[PDB]
Amino acid sequence: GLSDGEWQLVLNVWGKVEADIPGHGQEVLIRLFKGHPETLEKFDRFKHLKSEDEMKASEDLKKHGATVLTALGGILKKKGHHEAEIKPLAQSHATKHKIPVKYLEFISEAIIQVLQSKHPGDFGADAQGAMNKALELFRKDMASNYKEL
Ligand code: HEM
Repeated sequence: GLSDGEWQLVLNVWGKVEADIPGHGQEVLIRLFKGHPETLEKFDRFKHLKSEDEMKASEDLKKHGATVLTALGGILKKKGHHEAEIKPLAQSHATKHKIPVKYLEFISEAIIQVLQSKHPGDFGADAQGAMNKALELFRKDMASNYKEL
């Protein structure tokens, strides 16, 4: 897992994200949808958004971006003991939204990229290493919960 020092790096960086959740969330979704168009197909909600420029202008996309990062923040703040937060998310994402684990890898990469872009000093090698481990743990535990369902 992660050391307390590593968790501390993660949560300090996350505090910077919390300053502008909608801005960060919108950019994560844009990178996801543009980088991997197959992911946009899982969202009937955003079916009319056909370009990066349209995505950037959509208040609704920004709103959902905020929802995603708020939920992720809740999980991160529980450090290594996050089963209660992961369970319902695994349930909805497996059974209703039908989200493969690969797509969780894609959104993890998008998150890292956005953090690099918005926080070039603060999000250095050590912070990036720790955040990568934290997102890997999230993915592994989502995947494990998928199997229990
Ligand atoms: C960081 C990882 C993610 C988090 C924290 C997250 C969080 C959430 C939350 C809290 C909701 C609303 C409640 C629910 O239905 O579960 C939601 C809905 C949804 N999620 Fe995710 N999600 C993540 C990744 C993904 C990915 C990668 C996809 C698809 C590629 C996806 C597809 C969807 C869809 C289609 C909905 C319903 C949206 C709507 O029609 O309003 N999720 N997600």
